[PDB]
Amino acid sequence: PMEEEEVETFAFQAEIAQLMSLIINTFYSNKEIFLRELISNSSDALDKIRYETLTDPSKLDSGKELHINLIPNKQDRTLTIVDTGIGMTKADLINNLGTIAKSGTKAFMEALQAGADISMIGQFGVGFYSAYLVAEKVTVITKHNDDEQYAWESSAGGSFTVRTDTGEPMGRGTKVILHLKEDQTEYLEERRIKEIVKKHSQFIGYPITLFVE
Repeated sequence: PMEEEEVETFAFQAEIAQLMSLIINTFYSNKEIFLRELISNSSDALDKIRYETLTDPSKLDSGKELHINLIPNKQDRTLTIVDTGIGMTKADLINNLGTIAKSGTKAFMEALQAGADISMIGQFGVGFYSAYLVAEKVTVITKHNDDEQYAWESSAGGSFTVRTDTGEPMGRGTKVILHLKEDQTEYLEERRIKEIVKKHSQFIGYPITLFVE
């Protein structure tokens, strides 16, 4: 019958767009750290739902398992990071992922100019953008107990779109889908992924499972 679907296109905050251009158009050596950042974000989100459930157990109606799943897809060339954390509401997505200024962006771009390793990105509260070190496009599927499921997305270039997600329902949590650049396919390999996790994300307070096709 043909369905209609609303979309809204936003502009990244000025310094955030510059950061993205920087990340994307400059060569960096320690790119493997992008995974550490996404996993850290998931651990934070899982902590939030866990603590919230202490006072309100019905918050787990949407799922009780608290875990992280890594899903490499060699056909698609996508690396998906899924967590059953607190998730993001529409407002969270828009405010947290692009629209509101971050206080560490400036100091961080300054540091990279001077030669800092991108691994430093964590400290500055702008770690999510490290995803652009290996990905040309990033999709964020998210579901929060207080809102419907939403899909965030951008190939950078200064804007990102947000829409209600009519795709496969998640229950609760966040799914980061990385559409990897052609020269970054090593991150689809199970040996490589396990190497990075062992090296940088060993002390995660929740189980991580790697699903290999």
